[PDB]
Amino acid sequence: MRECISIHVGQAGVQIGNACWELYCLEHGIQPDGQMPDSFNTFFSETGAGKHVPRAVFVDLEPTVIDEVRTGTYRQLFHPEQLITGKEDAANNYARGHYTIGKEIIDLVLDRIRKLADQCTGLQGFLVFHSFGGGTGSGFTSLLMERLSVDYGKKSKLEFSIYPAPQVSTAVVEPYNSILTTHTTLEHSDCAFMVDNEAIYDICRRNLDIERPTYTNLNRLISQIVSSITASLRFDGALNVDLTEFQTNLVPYPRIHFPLATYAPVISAEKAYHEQLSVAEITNACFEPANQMVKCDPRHGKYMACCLLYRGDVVPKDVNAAIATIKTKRSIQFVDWCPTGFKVGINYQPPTVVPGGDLAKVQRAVCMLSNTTAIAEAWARLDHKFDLMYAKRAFVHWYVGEGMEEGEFSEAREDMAALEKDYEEVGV
Amino acid sequence: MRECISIHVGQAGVQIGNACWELYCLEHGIQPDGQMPDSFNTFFSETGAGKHVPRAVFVDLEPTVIDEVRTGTYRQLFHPEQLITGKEDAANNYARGHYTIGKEIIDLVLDRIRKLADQCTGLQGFLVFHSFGGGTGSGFTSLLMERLSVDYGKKSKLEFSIYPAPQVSTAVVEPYNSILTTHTTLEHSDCAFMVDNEAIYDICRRNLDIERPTYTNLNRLISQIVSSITASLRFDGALNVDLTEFQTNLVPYPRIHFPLATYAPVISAEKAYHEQLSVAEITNACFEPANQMVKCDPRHGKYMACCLLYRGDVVPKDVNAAIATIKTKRSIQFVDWCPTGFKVGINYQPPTVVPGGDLAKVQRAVCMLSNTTAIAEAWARLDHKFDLMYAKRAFVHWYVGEGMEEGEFSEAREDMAALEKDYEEVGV
Amino acid sequence: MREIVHIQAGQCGNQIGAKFWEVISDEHGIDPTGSYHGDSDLQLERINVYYNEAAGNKYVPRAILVDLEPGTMDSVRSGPFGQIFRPDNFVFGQSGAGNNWAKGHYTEGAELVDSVLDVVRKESESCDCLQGFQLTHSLGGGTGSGMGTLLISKIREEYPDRIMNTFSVVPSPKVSDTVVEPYNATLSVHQLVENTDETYCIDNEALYDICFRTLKLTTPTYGDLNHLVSATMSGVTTCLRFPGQLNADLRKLAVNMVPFPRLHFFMPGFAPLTSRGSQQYRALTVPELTQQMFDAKNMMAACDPRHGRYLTVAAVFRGRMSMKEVDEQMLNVQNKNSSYFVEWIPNNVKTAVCDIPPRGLKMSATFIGNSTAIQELFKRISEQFTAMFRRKAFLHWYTGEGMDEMEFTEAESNMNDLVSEYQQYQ
Amino acid sequence: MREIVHIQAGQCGNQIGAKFWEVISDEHGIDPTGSYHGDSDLQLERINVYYNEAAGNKYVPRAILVDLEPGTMDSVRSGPFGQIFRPDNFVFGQSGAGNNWAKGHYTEGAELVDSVLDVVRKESESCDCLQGFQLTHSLGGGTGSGMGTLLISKIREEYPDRIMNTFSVVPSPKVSDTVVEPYNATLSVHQLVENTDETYCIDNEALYDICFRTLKLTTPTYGDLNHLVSATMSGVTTCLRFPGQLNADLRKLAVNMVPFPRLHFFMPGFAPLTSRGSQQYRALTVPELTQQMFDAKNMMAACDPRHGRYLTVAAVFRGRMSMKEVDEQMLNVQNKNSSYFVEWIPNNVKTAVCDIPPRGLKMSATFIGNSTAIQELFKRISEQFTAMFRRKAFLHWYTGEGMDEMEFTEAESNMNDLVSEYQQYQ
Ligand SMILES: Nc1nc2c(ncn2[C@@H]2O[C@H](COP(=O)(O)OP(=O)(O)OP(=O)(O)O)[C@@H](O)[C@H]2O)c(=O)[nH]1
Ligand SMILES: Nc1nc2c(ncn2[C@@H]2O[C@H](COP(=O)(O)OP(=O)(O)OP(=O)(O)O)[C@@H](O)[C@H]2O)c(=O)[nH]1
Ligand SMILES: Nc1nc2c(ncn2[C@@H]2O[C@H](COP(=O)(O)OP(=O)(O)O)[C@@H](O)[C@H]2O)c(=O)[nH]1
Ligand SMILES: Nc1nc2c(ncn2[C@@H]2O[C@H](COP(=O)(O)OP(=O)(O)O)[C@@H](O)[C@H]2O)c(=O)[nH]1
Ligand SMILES: [Mg+2]
Ligand SMILES: [Mg+2]
Repeated sequence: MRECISIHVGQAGVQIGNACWELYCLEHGIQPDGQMPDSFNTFFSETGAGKHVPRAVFVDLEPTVIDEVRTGTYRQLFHPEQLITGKEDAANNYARGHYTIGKEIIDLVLDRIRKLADQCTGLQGFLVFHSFGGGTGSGFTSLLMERLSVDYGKKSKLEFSIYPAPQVSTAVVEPYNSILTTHTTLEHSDCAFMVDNEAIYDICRRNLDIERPTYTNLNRLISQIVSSITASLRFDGALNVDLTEFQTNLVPYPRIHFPLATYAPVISAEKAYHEQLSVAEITNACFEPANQMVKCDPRHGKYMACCLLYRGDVVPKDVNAAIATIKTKRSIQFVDWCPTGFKVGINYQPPTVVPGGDLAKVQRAVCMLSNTTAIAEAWARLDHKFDLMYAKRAFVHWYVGEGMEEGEFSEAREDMAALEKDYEEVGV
Repeated sequence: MRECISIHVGQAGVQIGNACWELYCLEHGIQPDGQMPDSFNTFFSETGAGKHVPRAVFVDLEPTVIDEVRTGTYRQLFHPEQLITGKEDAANNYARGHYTIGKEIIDLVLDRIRKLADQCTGLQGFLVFHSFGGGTGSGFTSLLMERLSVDYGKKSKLEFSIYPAPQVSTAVVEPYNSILTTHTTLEHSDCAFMVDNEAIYDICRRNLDIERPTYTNLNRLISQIVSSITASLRFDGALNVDLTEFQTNLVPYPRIHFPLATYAPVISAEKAYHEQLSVAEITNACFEPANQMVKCDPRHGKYMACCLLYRGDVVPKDVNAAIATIKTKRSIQFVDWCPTGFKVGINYQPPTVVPGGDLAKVQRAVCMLSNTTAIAEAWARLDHKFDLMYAKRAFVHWYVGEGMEEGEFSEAREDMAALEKDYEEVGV
Repeated sequence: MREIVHIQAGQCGNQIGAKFWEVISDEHGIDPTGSYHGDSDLQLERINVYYNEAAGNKYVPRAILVDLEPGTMDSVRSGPFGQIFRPDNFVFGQSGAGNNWAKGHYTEGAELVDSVLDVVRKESESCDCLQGFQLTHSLGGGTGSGMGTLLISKIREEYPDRIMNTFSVVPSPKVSDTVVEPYNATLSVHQLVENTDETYCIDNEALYDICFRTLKLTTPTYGDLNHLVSATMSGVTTCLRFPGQLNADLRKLAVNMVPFPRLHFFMPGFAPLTSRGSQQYRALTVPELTQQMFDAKNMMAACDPRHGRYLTVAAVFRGRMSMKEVDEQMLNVQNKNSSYFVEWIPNNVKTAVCDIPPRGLKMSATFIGNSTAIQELFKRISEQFTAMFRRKAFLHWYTGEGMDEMEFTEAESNMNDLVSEYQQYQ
Repeated sequence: MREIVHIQAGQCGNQIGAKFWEVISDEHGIDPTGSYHGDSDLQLERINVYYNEAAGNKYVPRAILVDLEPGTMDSVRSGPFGQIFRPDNFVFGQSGAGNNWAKGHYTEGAELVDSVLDVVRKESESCDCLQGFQLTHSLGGGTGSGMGTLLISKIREEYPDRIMNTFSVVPSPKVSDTVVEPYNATLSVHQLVENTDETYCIDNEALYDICFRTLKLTTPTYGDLNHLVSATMSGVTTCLRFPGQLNADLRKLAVNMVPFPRLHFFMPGFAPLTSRGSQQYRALTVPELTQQMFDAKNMMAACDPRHGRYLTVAAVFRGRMSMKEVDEQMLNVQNKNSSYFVEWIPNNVKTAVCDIPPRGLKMSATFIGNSTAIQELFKRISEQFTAMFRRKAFLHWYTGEGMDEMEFTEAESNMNDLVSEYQQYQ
């Protein structure tokens, strides 16, 4: 009836998608072959007899990562034409992604998206998974975003983004890419849910007792959050919230569209047994900074909108009580222009857990989407990083080679300065 | 009751006929010996007891290609006297086909045709299969066409033509031949269905995932279209369209008689499983340029008449809906003098598939016959090609040797210029 | 005592016709062999209106089947009820008309028409007192349109004092099934305005809508569409075939509903129509029926009756009913929707009641509306035709068959005149 | 003789509505299939007030279900009693409103509203004498609030002389379930003050409190909360559906309780309410009921009635009771708590008694208070709205849907005016 299209861009996007789709399959009892021996229809189309196909598009500019999907366990799950690969990667270069390499494959991907949309009766919108730092995740994604807005426009667009960490980082040009994609995507995205790999690592180590978390673990964790977000569409609940809701409830001004995700409880079977995981207790967990999925200081910021999505054996009254308690707590401060800061979703289905996963089976969970002036701090460091490198024109030539102009960088800088100013001003 | 005579001229014609007849046999359960252990009677005559003979004539000016038919799997299927061969070929020379070599065998073939017609109670007309580029396919065919008109006249004549591609081509003199046959056949043909080998190759590669398509594959693909066209005569359907219909519904002015064929869906067993091949989806496929069987740009032209022949598990309402949707789509434009641009046929029999073929078994198919001002572009390039070569009188002497006069070339040029002018003027 | 002669022309005509015949057989308790296996004596009392008794207690439709192609005939003969028809009443050509009115009317049809006329004459001469003729066909093809039209005229010449009825499936607004549809339709209309006493305007689009929205039919078939038409036809002749409290036959209806000779194009409707699921959640009362009747969603012509005014409405009710209720409700509707009824014909509604309901139901209704909104349909065709003629498109296909341009112009003129007339009364 | 038309808008509206319907069915002895399996003839005598008889001794709610999303509808249809509803009375969109009043009222809702209006019109026209309309919805969302409000206005235009009743679940003081709640509520209120005859102010917070403190419910469910609301609704219409000693219907209550047109926001209450344990340790007498009624802990609005004054109170009693006792007790309470009753309306209490008690109980009571303390609620919303507007927060979500700032200002003005009016009388 009402359907959701998932787009997975670049390595990070693709890998996250792999997790998410697996989780979905597990949850709806769909086998890796597409067979199952009816709300799942929002995510899976049905073909002929006893086969189900994800409403998904996977894109990468190199073949290697998607080649694993097409040779792996879930090779039969996806339709070949929805797994799109080029030949040469974007090489951590926004320009290659947005112009030189991306312009060769974008039309094809758009056609696929259009075809997907033709099979929808009540398209809710798009979920796009991508990194900010990679050349395809940035450059290609911005290109795709802009295109989507023209073709569709009014339909809601949601981004899941691996935000770069303060200390830990892989790429050298990552700041440049992050700024540039932010500039170009800002006017085209309705809401973007950031997460941070550092934070997820720490949580894994501290809360799950995992010595050595791998990217797979992180992906799995991400998948849970995604499931929480989309459970309101994929199941029936007491009080529920669709994809069109979030943008209205979490974005007070058009440019300030960066809410952050937090999941609770994330605990092993060791510490699960020795704990009464009540609604109040889980809720409280979410408002303490060590459990949050972006490295950043909320204690140094103020909350503007908070959305709480509960799942499983949960009753309204206790949730309400918990919210009241949170409100009472002086150390959790909300901006003065927002007396009503909570949006609450409650769904009946407990979180399903992947066999051989790190997480224990729980009666209840919560996914909080929170919008905070603390994001300004994060932006600032990134800006500073950008500024240093540009002061020496370090790496700038590469970008120019691929058709980008120096003036674009300046523009991007300016826009980020504006954004940070806006963030500051909302606070006061 | 109502019968159809097939004529297969030259190599290309003969090979296409081989495919088509095989397909027919498969569809009606006729063995390669003519036996079957009653609508098929429109295509097969019945002799004595438990034998069926195609209402077909095969003609070539050299023995080699037909010698394969007379020694092959279906040697017993055809009556020896309906497989007609000369000794020397037309050597890619229209003049040899039309005059020098053709005038030796034409009378014989006409007699055979007359004999075939004597066994018909309600002759609908003729289907002629031939290339534009070969000396026999051109020169002989034009001769035969003219003759047919005199002997019969009022009966409908339909051509299936391998139109030469823009880039890819085999013969060097191909443009000369194409122009000349067009000139001479124009006033004698009621409707001619063009196809292009380049386009079929691309479709095979792109849609069927075939690395290396052979002529056989192309022939098989062509056969399907032919079956679609004639299924209305060979089976009983919901809403059906005979051979006499097309000429009325697709030809708005006598000279503008070149509609183009498109088939859908053409897909392997890989991509068949992971797709709900609905009526709307197949119909939509037909109006996108990459799936069409002539290399040419409809987006740069306008549609004048469109005929859609559906086959298999298809219901009127959905077809109607699809047509409405197509009409709504701004990128598919029809000329302003034609508010009703659709002719629709619906037949109950799903497409039958040849064992060991490239195509998957489908519940539904569609064959579109579309008439478009985009054919003008195709004509133009050909004209240009002709013009260059004639500027130097390149190859002209050969034609002269076989009795052709230079003035004939001029006349042909003039007629093509007229045709292109007409095409342009219809558009405005 | 009174007799009806049935004619079926072309593909559409034959296919609807077969369904109609089946329906009639069911109603009168006659099986596919021609033998009566009914129960009620009312079923047989007026069986002679549609059936000739061919001895050995067997009944045969007074039906003539005509086509320029034999395929349709073959399909019919092989169908369920194909065996009830008289073999000599199938009159088929060999050529076909190729969706060309000219061929149907002047060429192929001309060759075959004499035979059909002869058959018709024979049929008439056996029957004691012919009320008249009902022809089923399309206007958009070549056979039903060109040959059917020709047949009408010839019939009229012989039998100028008998009633001439047509059930014509007309070109829809949204989607066209032929390219030359406007030409074929227009020419047919030209002949129809002058030579028929009434024409029931059936539109496939409307039928589809009904199937989808009212009948809740995921995948309607052409057969299903035809069924509705058949039902309507049955409703229209019910007073000739069964008793009643107030009876109206074809002539009575015509006189009530046609105030000026040219204005005889009806929008038919049928009620009730419910899904399998929604059968439980409504009561079978007259009010519901009335509501269904007076509703744009239930009209079998692709025209909104609220875009014009009703000149006359004939309502034909079947089942055991209170006449008072009917009278009240017809009054009430008129009072309510005064603006949709022409003000200079007081009491715009004619009512008839037949005691015998159709099988499986307790109560049914058939609606015939003569609405000035039908002009819209005519206008749309007319515009299209004019456009086509502006570029002389496809004209050589018709002129090649001996037709002259002048005829086309004449047809156009008539069409325009009709719409003007409709407008004037509106 | 008299008829009520029920409308349900949005998630909350639908969910309460279903419960209400279930309750009604139980009361009248109708099962989930639509068939009557009751015993007392009193149960069926006035069944037509809420149910249409759809033949085959089956009954169907005069209920219209509206939402911009189909999920809720699906949930309802699949529920226990989902099958009693008329399938054609479910009117759903595909998009949703995303907790945006603008979408509900001007955009998505606008597209869908016509259909719902048509359905309503049809319902009205079948019913002989409509008393009026009851709408269940929230003010805090987009559908129930924006589309529901739109529906009200449209209904009023058609039927200006019929009674317009709403059961509105309003934003609580402690915790908000949406961020834009104050906007949605405010706009809804603006329309409600001008277009409804009465509004029952239900607060979820109050319900929760009741469940916890009075019902002793460790884990209340939204269903349980809804049940209370349903019961209240049932209590409110009891005199239309059963006999009594002194009878008051919707109009009588309205005239008694609304002294000035704008002051029609009631605090409803229901009595008795006891735990499983505390059932034994109290006697079922009128005094106890009275006590329960006149108590802040038993009010379904999050407002302390002792912080204002009662303009009017309507008490509706069910069961076999001594009228004298009732009269005495109502007098006595007034005497006792003179300070909480406005001094310029002598005899502030209206009493009605219905002989038929609800099932499982011997005796019940429903309270409707028109208290000037409701102003507090309005004030709290108003302040919030003003604050939000000061920073233009979230405004682009509404202006993007075509709304202008001026409308917001107007709404604010109305809100303030209402509170001023309330204060004046206090
Ligand atoms: N959470 C998570 N992050 C990832 C994963 N893979 C890569 N990343 C992060 O993504 C960023 C690197 O971007 P990639 O996605 O590898 O690059 P890409 O999108 O393929 O872009 P190019 O290869 O430059 O075309 C770094 O911040 C990585 O830490 C993954 O599986 N999970
Ligand atoms: N589709 C298809 N095209 C063919 C086939 N054989 C030849 N052609 C095309 O036909 C054209 C060459 O003409 P032919 O039919 O071989 O020549 P011909 O008709 O025998 O004439 P002559 O040999 O000159 O007497 C070229 O455009 C070929 O690509 C075939 O089996 N299938
Ligand atoms: N209602 C109905 N319409 C049909 C049927 N078959 C064809 N038509 C319509 O008839 C028109 C085509 O004309 P047709 O009668 O086939 O051509 P003809 O044989 O030359 O008269 C189109 O408008 C079709 O939609 C049918 O079985 N039922
Ligand atoms: N009493 C009650 N309130 C509800 C229920 N469901 C949602 N609500 C309330 O309705 C408000 C949310 O509005 P909702 O009706 O879901 O949004 P809409 O669908 O856009 O109108 C919140 O104040 C919820 O507390 C329910 O089942 N019962
Ligand atoms: Mg990569
Ligand atoms: Mg050759």
